[PDB]
Amino acid sequence: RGKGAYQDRDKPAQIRFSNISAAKAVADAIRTSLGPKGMDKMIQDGKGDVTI
Amino acid sequence: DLVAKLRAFHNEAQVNPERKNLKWIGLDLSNGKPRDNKQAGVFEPTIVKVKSLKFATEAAITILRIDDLIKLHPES
Amino acid sequence: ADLQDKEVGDGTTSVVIIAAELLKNADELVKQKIHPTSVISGYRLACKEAVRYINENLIVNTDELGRDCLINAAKTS
Ligand SMILES: Nc1ncnc2c1ncn2[C@@H]1O[C@H](COP(=O)(O)OP(=O)(O)O)[C@@H](O)[C@H]1O
Ligand SMILES: [Mg+2]
Repeated sequence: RGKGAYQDRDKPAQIRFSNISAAKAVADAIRTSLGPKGMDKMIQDGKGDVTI
Repeated sequence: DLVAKLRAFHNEAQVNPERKNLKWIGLDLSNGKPRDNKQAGVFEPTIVKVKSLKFATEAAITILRIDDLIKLHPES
Repeated sequence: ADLQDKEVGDGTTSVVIIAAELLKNADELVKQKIHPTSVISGYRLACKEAVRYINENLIVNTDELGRDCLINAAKTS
């Protein structure tokens, strides 16, 4: 048996890691606004409109 | 000292049932002394104070509810 | 301030000053690790009790005074 498939291509692993990192970043960003003790966020658009 | 004297007057009015007439003690800005503002002719509509309190409380609650700001850059 | 002007017409500076002071003190409490929800609940209860106390103890009926009450209110304005 010995070694298996070499998997010379490393790009798929990097793509998976980047996707996971982005999803985790989004989840962490919106984590603070969960539950009865969560707090709102204020978002200002490019047009200058504000929403809470 | 003026605010301290006013607070003392109102505290005495609240704790002593025999001095309930001190509730009207306000500020006389001309001489800088506490003065009975009911007999001095300094009145306001009650709706002014009530609406001011309600609106200010709601605005403070609305602002205090924020803990994070995202400011997107203008498209141009 | 604009809403206070539209709905009442007087006390436009007082409401802004009171709101700013309320916000400043609330943030001072929050900096001491007091949760903002507790501060909001306390503010709501305090506002309700203040309104009740004003309506029950600090009001003067105008019929007791007459046109002098209107004149004094205008002059104060
Ligand atoms: N003759 C007076 N003596 C003492 N205080 C007064 C007198 N007239 C008005 N005030 C007080 O000054 C405060 C400020 O009122 P003002 O700023 O003129 O109204 P607004 O906030 O609508 O501009 C009022 O809360 C009122 O109680
Ligand atoms: Mg005024």
